[PDB]
Amino acid sequence: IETPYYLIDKAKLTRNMERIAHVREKSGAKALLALKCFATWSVFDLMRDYMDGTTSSSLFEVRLGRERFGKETHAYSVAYGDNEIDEVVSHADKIIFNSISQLERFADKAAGIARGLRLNPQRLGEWDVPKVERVMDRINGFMIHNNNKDFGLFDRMLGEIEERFGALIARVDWVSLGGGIHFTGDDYPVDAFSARLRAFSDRYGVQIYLEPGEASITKSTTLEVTVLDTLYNGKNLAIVDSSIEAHMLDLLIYRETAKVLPNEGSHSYMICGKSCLAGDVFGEFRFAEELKVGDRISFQDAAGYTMVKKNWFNGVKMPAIAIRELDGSVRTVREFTYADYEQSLS
Amino acid sequence: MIETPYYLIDKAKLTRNMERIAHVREKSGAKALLALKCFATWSVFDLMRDYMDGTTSSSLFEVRLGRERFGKETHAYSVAYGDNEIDEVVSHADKIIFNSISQLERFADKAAGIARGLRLNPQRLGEWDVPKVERVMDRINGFMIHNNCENKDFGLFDRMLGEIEERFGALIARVDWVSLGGGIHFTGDDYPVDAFSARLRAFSDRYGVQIYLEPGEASITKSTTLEVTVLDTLYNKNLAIVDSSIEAHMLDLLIYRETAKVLPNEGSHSYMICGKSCLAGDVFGEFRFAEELKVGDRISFQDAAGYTMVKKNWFNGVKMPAIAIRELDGSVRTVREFTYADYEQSLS
Repeated sequence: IETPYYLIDKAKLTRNMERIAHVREKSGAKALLALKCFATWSVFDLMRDYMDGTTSSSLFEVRLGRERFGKETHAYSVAYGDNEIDEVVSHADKIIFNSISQLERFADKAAGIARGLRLNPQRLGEWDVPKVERVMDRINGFMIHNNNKDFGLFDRMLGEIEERFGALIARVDWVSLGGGIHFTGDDYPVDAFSARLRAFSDRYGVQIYLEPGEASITKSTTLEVTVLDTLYNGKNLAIVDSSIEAHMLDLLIYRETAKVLPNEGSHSYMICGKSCLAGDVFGEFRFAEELKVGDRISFQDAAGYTMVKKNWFNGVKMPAIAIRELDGSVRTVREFTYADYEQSLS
Repeated sequence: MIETPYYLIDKAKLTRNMERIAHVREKSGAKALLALKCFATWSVFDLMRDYMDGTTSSSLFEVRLGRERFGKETHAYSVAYGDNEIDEVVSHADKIIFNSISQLERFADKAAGIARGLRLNPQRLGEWDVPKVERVMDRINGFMIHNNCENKDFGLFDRMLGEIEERFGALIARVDWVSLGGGIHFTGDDYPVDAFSARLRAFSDRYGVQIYLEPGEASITKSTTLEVTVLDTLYNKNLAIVDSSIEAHMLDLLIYRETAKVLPNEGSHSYMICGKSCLAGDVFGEFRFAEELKVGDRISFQDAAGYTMVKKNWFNGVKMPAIAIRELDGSVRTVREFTYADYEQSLS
């Protein structure tokens, strides 16, 4: 009810889930939710019916995956600590190491569960075939990541990978290929994409893992804000009860804008957060009627990489997490209060 | 005992800052308020209280935090007040400041019981047009002006204060308090603290106003470190991974694309030190070390108190750093440890 709040629509999430289900059946591949992108666990009950588990990159994520999602739990991390590696292992079905040194340091601890290594086919992952051959005895699979704007690109990226590591991929029995692939987008060639995954899986005799983050949750969630103030300094301005630094940090980090629908009308306003930063700007949009204090605005496609990195910048009110249920009913899962804010600080 | 990462607030170094602040307050008669947007680690407010005059805030939660845990004078500011909040803001604040005439006109009635101020823009933040201001002088009492930024030079501050008199001098004389904001690094070693106090005196004397300073960074400068461990070593440059992330823990470094600080930054092993994140740009900096870095080695990022703790997050689910204090003793007291349940509870 009270702005700001993230709103996840179960129906829109459903549509994506049904699209993942088809890809899984058509492709033979398994789809794991990338928790680094989306970890709002109160909707896992829905998502788990359609996916194969989760993929994580920290202790907290692998634990959340095991306790709230279940099914297959993969564990990755750029680097594990000695202090945490046992608990990571206890939660994971598979563990993937970023490097050989890491592999060598922890493989003994990860006895009992399938172990993997990340390969780099161009930072992260090994590249040196001859070097990797020496540890083949210790691992079961690979994570190979390189993201896909179109499908043509993916196909090429996949080829580039055979040429690099085909010989190695042949001697193992699973591979995960990461995310970046928009195979839940309306006009994506799902059939050809699946065919291609079967070709790779038959050739090498491996189980393919997909790690959709964005594709799991595109166009399912909105950020609902209220207009607090309106003004003219070169352009029509509107300030809303939100801040891109606190609530949509990727906009700021990557100097991107938000989405509003429809983006039509005669009045364009540039939309800003409740703070005084140069950058604090959702973007510039069009509306049919003039903006007034009290008006409601929805930023679209706000589920990925946002709630997972919201913060208390300036002590601005943190947006509640809410769900629209399949029947149209809207319920609040989580309100953040003064207490939350105070406890984050000491 | 304590594991990395953690932010370590050095009690003795923080106090050094606090004493230089007091000295200014004493010499100048100006008052100093901690800017909560920079630093709001309230477990050390008891230490800062006796050297400062209050807090300034830019949100409901900040004004409440300053009133409830800091005490003394609380100032409220916002770019845009919410109607469902204003009344609560007013009840915590001693002074309230509005960004624009319209905000003031809008909220005048609700703020009637306390001193009201208006932000002035010397250069969408503050009013610049004297005539429009003048029409609303029967409703305020004070001005806020915050131009300085990383201002580490007294000469430059001196000129900025000069251009302030020329644009608004006539109006300033007529009110009874002014806040000169923050961004002024008067707690730096070698700053002409007494010249600066004397310049504060003269402005306050000429205009018959009480001066407020809003030091954020200057309260907390060089007081705090972020302690980390190396977890893996790699040869791509030489690379070392630490148990932290600039995105989650020192987000200003990512936002502004700056690098962290190490001591001494010397020796002939040059390392890129990177965070535990997946992200490409999760890099603290290229540093010099005297000896080859090994898994287990401890690294301290310097000057990590400002704009760090207030904006930390759970990106990647990486472990959030504990909050700790180095006491006089030299012992480390753990104030707050973030656990799985904090992470889980932030997501649903």
